[PDB]
Amino acid sequence: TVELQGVVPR
Amino acid sequence: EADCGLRPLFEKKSLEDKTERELLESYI
Amino acid sequence: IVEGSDAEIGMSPWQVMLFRKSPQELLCGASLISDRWVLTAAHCLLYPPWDKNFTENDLLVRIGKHSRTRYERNIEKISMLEKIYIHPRYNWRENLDRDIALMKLKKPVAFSDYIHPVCLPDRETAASLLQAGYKGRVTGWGNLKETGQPSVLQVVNLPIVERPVCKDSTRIRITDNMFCAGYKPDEGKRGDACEGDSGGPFVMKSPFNNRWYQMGIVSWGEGCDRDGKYGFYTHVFRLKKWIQKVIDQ
Ligand code: NA
Repeated sequence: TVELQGVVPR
Repeated sequence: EADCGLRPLFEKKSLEDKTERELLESYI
Repeated sequence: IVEGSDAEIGMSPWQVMLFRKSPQELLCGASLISDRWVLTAAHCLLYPPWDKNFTENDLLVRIGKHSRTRYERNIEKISMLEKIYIHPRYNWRENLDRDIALMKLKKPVAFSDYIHPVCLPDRETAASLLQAGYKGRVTGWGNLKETGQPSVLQVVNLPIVERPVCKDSTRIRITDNMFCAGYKPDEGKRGDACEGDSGGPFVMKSPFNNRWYQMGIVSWGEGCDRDGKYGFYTHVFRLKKWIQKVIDQ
């Protein structure tokens, strides 16, 4: 899950 | 689209928008 | 769009707004590529970590808008969606690879001064213009800051960033189906896309034929406009054979 890398989808 | 990417109020009227020169300048 | 400016009227006539009907909500941006085909980010439609899975009847698009302050009578237009096509190999789980969808419009929009399709890049525009330091333009009605939203469509111009700089800025396993853009912390400007801007176009004006080409789709980032971080964009030219295959079927 991309939030595990500090990322939010835009 | 044969006419794609050409804006009726800018390119099609030979008018520039306020920040497009900034784009065309970076193409060096 | 953080550190952008107000767009001029007719400046981005390819701009499309993706709305949820009920409750009425502006979800994302998008772009018009013909009279009946719209491009957006796939996570606007499908992102299971947030339980997001919109179908065609949940949604509409608005086209030709400048400002959200009022209804732009005789200018803005609206369509229902006939069909949604999300990339078969969209990878929401790992890295948002192939964050792209196509939307077929129920009724084709009439072009006007305010409504006009953008070009998809050819081999020359992709090879020539997709280079570090060359600027593109990002548009949207998303958040004005990381930590509210504009009435007038926002515009920011951002340079493409060299892939090793993009790679070392993030812990995401980035692929060739994405690129990054934005000013570096030692550079003399800033700006980024932000929340709500996904699906919006990263466009470039070709110096060769004076046409605007859509090179990217707003996709992801680590916050918005952080020093040393960059906005990532779906690489339109890499996925162009998919786009054509969908449209041609
Ligand atoms: Na940044």
